[PDB]
Amino acid sequence: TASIAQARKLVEQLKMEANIDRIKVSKAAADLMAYCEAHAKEDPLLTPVPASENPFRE
Amino acid sequence: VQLVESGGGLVQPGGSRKLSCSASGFAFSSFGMHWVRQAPEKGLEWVAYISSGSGTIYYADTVKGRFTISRDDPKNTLFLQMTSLRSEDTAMYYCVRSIYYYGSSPFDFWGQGTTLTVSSSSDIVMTQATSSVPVTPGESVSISCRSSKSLLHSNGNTYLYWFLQRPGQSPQLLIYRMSNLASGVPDRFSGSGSGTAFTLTISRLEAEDVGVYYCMQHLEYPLTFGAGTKLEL
Amino acid sequence: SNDVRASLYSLMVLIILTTLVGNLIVIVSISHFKQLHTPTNWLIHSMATVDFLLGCLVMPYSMVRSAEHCWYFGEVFCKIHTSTDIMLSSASIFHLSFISIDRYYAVCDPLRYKAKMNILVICVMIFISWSVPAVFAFGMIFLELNGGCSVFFSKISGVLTFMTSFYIPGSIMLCVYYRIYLIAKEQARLISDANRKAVKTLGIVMGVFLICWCPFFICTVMDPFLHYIIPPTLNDVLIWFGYLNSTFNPMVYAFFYPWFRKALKMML
Amino acid sequence: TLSAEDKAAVERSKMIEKQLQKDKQVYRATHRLLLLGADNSGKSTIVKQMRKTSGIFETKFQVDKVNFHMFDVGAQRDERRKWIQCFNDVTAIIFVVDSSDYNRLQEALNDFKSIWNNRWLRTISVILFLNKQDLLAEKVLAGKSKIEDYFPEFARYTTPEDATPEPGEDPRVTRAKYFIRDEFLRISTASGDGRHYCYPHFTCSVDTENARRIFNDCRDIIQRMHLRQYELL
Amino acid sequence: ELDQLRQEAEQLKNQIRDARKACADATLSQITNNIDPVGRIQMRTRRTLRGHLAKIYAMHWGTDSRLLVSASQDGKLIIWDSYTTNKVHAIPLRSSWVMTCAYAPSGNYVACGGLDNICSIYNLKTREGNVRVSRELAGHTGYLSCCRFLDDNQIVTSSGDTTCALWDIETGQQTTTFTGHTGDVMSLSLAPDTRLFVSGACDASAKLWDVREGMCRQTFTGHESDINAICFFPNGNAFATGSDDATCRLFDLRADQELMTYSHDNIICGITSVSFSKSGRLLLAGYDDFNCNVWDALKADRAGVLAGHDNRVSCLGVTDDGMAVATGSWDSFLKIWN
Ligand SMILES: NC[C@H]1O[C@@H]([C@]23C[C@H]4C[C@H](C[C@H](C4)C2)C3)Cc2c1ccc(O)c2O
Repeated sequence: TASIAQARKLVEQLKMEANIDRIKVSKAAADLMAYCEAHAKEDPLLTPVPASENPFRE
Repeated sequence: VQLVESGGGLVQPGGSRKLSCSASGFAFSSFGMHWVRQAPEKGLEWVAYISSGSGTIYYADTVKGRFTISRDDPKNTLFLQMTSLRSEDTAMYYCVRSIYYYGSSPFDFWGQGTTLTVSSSSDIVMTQATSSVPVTPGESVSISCRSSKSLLHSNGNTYLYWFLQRPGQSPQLLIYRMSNLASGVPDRFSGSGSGTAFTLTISRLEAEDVGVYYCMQHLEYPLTFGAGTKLEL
Repeated sequence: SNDVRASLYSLMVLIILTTLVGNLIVIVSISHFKQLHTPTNWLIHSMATVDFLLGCLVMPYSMVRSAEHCWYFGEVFCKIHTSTDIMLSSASIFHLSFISIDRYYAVCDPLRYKAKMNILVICVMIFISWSVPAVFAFGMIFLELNGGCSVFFSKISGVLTFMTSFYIPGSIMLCVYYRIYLIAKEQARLISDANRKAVKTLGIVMGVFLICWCPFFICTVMDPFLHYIIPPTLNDVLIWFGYLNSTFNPMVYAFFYPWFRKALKMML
Repeated sequence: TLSAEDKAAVERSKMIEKQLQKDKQVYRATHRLLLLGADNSGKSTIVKQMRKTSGIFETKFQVDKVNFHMFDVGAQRDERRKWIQCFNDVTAIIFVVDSSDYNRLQEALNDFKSIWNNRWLRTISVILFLNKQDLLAEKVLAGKSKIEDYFPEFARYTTPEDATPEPGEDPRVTRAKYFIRDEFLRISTASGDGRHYCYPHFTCSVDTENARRIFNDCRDIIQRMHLRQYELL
Repeated sequence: ELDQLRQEAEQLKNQIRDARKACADATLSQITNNIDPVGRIQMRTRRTLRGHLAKIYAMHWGTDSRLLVSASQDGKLIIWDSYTTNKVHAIPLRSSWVMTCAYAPSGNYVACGGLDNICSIYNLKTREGNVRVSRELAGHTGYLSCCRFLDDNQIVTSSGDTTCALWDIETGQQTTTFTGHTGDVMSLSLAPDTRLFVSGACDASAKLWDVREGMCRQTFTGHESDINAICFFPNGNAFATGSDDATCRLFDLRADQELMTYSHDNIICGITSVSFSKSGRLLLAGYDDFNCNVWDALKADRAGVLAGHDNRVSCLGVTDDGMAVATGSWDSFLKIWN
């Protein structure tokens, strides 16, 4: 039966997706903000650098 | 990709002749083409240039109105109408393909070359320090090029070209802008220059490095060549 | 009559200022907005440029002639002033006629419109509108083929000016908009059966032109045909009616249509 | 841009812009027309009439020196929600309906309702083609399948006074044809806003003058669009 | 068997959601109240790129950070020179319904696809001077909705067949198949390490796929409408997605969470193209409502209004060096912004 085969495939997919390592939301939030702040120096869009180094002058 | 030239032969002085270069294997309607010439005992020299759509056309100082360049896109050929052939106008002319978009490699492939025998400032005077040096294979080889003007532009590109034609065959392209290496040439070549003096290095030398090395500027537009350093084994 | 002089000066200042500001708004709107770069919008922009130049050049100094019957400047400048006046007025009329032709091709040959009415044909239209009036005025007042300043109109000159400045960009516009009215009425009736704005739109567009430019031209071509009898005051009123058409033309051709109004609102 | 390399790059860009202007002249003179329908509706025989897993069956036909493009979507799934906004600036959408089935007629009616009321497909008129009128006539005269078996409203239906039949034809066939047309007309007029219009037509596979009908409908559509743009309608 | 299978799958998704809630303790917004917001950024139209006949449906940036290719349904892939505004190439297509384009990381190739059902890869560096069709990859039943290069010899596509395909340019056939999406996938984005990619379908659920093993690694849900845009966070363990519900939101791979939703009351049209800045602090998102908003990725506030397009914004992307962002809209004009 095609329907039972599709149901088995879905069950296997959910089983494979469920049994994986999780982390607390706080740790992910902290490392995302750490990445944002650490690389903010080399982000020309966050702090607009002077046009002396922007190749899109005028 | 074959650039077959037709014509040549003994021409009386002061005569007029049409030198042709037939292009096959590539659609050069987007290519600007150069008529670089080889004097029998001197180095390369550039005389004229026709654009892809012939919108911009420039000539050299020695030949402004005495030469005339034409291209036939349906016929896929170059026509070079030369007039008033003096004793200086003896050269194995080369038709040169050069596409001119960003990241392109102008002067990459060159025509076979047809000999031409006849009977009897703003120009960048850039000179190569040496002209002949025998170097053993394997170890590094240094070739020095110097220019009379700074070749670095405001856009960050410092135009420079190296050819190293093997004896008795058409010049190839080694390095363009001394920072980018052509597809055909092996990666062993490299270049480096501040903007006035430039050097080319070779990691390993073989029988293919025999020949004379050439040096081109492109910032201004006289297309003056270098003297040429001949590498003999 | 100092109060009359002041009132006329105030009215003429109002007219000059409003034509200048309206035409400047139209010019900047097309020359800036990337959505209003259509060829018909190029015709609109060239028309607005013509009326803006008219208001900048000939209206302020034809103002002093009105209510004073005097030309404070010399005849040497008077020749160029008349030349520029005739040039810019005929250019505006030609631009109206060419806009009518464009709309004719738009709603009479709708499929072959974006091809036939391309930017090249519109550029030719603008060049004609700027050149034919230019050569006409220059050859008619500078080469002497014809208040402080008034051109002597002749029997041939008046009819020539009627034919090549008003009647052709007249009759052409009238026939075009009659065809447009017939087609729009047919389409509106068909839609209503399958279930008026067109009559009002075309009425405004044709009526402004035919009430401003027409009486001036009729008077100035009747003047040479019959005796040169007319109050000098009427000619000033009629040329100011022409200037008032130059005033209303940006309103009729750009401020009436909702797309341009919404573009202007988005500008602010 | 002062450098010769940059000048030649700008010239190449200008040549590309000239080619783009040619393409703009070609594309601006061509009217884009979507074609929609269903299985056994008759889209295939129609598109072959004017003349793997491919998605767009492009067709080009010329009527009175005007080029029209048929965009038929094939080998694709249902739920035409996410690719339907690509045809946002098409001149019109020709919707093909098989009027003989009487069982897929409800599905075709629902598809027309979805297309007409699509938020992206506003400002775009629908040209409706009812096909296989010979088969519909044969089925209705044979009496094999009554209309009341699928559509109960046929009993309380009267042929409109402005319904001209073909010169020789049973008037029951005409009544059925005009009822089927009026279903789509009711869907179109339920909420049309007077900005896009439906053009129902009766035609068959062998009817060769379907390009002329498309031409006339597109002429009316563009004429009305310009009249609305000029505030004349 | 169906009756028990559906209930057990529903219980499995319930326990997955319970674990999700258990791992959720403190939200990113309240963590990021302490840090100073970027405030207001004044980004202006540094360049305008003209030449597309019809509206632009896709764009991509090169690793060289200079060239960018834009696709329009008038049959042109225009490869520009961003700083000089010049046109490097104008590739004419064999089917003018392109919605996808992917400039190769090496710059040699450019992809395209759409309603044509075929992903066309074009080579740019050839002995002859022209951009010829390098390959024509066929095998998608549905329209190609996104395509992204891995290297010169591999490409991952997401089509209207509710499926993604890992292709191989040399052989020309599919290498891996990614299935499991109910609705048709409309956009995929690749991780910087190029090992996993996130694809967003119209089933209001994105999926993280592993390229090599070829199975659905991680399903993310939480959207109410069709997901139109996807971008992957520069860190390598998060990604933003944008749907038709005028709300974009950030998900984390390791956390398996729906982080803050960058939603605002005045905006009602959905997101069409989304991208991050180099540092990930900024999140640009084009909208169907003529706007390309910029959100602080950690504050969920509209950090600046970046209008300037006269039609629907359908394209976006931040240059690999972060210098500028290119926005392609339906006005047939690209716009480079800094
Ligand atoms: N109001 C524009 C209008 O100036 C008139 C003028 C020409 C002279 C100066 C001044 C008063 C008199 C004499 C009438 C204006 C002539 C003319 C105009 C417009 C189009 C024409 O084809 C034309 O001959």
